[PDB]
Amino acid sequence: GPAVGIDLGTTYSCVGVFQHGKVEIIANDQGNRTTPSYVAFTDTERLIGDAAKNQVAMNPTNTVFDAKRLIGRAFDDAVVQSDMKHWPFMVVNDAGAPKVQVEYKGETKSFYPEEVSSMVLTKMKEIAEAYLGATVTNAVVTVPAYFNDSQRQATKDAGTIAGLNVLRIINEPTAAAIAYGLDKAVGAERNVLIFDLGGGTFSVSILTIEDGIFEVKSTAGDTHLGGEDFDNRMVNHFIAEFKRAHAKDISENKRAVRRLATACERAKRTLSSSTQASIEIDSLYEGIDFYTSITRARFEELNADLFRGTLDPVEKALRDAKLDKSQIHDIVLVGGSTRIPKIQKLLQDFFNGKELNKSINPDEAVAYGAAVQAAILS
Ligand SMILES: Nc1ncnc2c1ncn2[C@@H]1O[C@H](COP(=O)(O)OP(=O)(O)O)[C@@H](O)[C@H]1O
Ligand SMILES: [Cl-]
Ligand SMILES: [Cl-]
Ligand SMILES: [K+]
Ligand SMILES: [K+]
Ligand SMILES: [Mg+2]
Repeated sequence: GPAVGIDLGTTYSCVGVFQHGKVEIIANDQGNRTTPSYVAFTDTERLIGDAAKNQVAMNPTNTVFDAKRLIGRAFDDAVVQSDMKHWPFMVVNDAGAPKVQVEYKGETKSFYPEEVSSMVLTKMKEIAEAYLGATVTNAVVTVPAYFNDSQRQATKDAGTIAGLNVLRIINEPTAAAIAYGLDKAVGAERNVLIFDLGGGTFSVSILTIEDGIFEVKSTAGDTHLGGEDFDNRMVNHFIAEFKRAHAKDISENKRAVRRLATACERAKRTLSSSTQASIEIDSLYEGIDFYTSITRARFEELNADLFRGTLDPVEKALRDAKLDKSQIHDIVLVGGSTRIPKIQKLLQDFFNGKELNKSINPDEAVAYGAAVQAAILS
């Protein structure tokens, strides 16, 4: 005690603690309220979180991410086989179970998805401990509503391995609803829609709540649609631009491309608050610095189809839950990408002006709710 709530995300993780009737989303050593779900291995050290993602551009082969896409799955799993082709790191088969293989201290090593995730959870545990100044043992860890028993078990084992006593594994959409106090009873059932657009995945969940009891009515989405896909649309736009100004194509320079992606990710976040953003990279390619800018309008155009497409899963979820737009009582935004003004307009317009629950940072909502539940179960 106190117990913490941890959002073990696909690309970022977040930890919160409920004290004095208030949730505190804890900042890490670098002052960030969310931490990259990354782990890197080098000749001399093991890096986790910011430290790991900061050097991803120079060490692509031994920097692991997306462990959540593998957790709880068999090697023969069709999604595992498809995802592997896209990762810069190796995934090997050990007795039918996937393991990421990397070089660490000059030796080849392999880790199960739950081991990689235990490293991320340990980082989150220490982040909470640095803030509380006390040991953290109990925690509630969240998982996507569609996770099966094996995936839930593997996520719980990741916690155990990190030295945490997992009080319970709860669904991400439910945690988000708890963050907004939507689990209080005041009569009949309420239908809540969770629009979750993160860095790597997208999901829409319709829940029915009555007497503090949740019932997942339907789920929809795209496990391969996230903010990183919006960053890629920007990267290509600028590769084309750097090519025009300098008659040089940087596409085959993996590092330059990853560094440009990072600059775009940062510009994108700025565009959610401002109408323009400046990109300034020193020595991008062959010593040439890239100093340019991009407007919100242009950013939105480069992603118009992807943004608009988020509405299909919304219609399907409603259809499968056998509900009409009008029957949705609350709409909750989760995922850092839901901070994009154009996405809020699309969703809002689709729901004919209905207001969105968005006062809690979308990329913090899951951790926020998990922290509340952790205190309750504690
Ligand atoms: N202010 C923002 N505007 C636009 N996108 C954001 C903002 N903040 C975070 N994001 C995006 O949210 C994504 C990842 O964070 P979330 O917190 O969404 O992580 P996860 O993918 O693990 O659920 C990234 O694509 C990131 O760029
Ligand atoms: Cl840290
Ligand atoms: Cl629009
Ligand atoms: K997250
Ligand atoms: K998501
Ligand atoms: Mg998420």
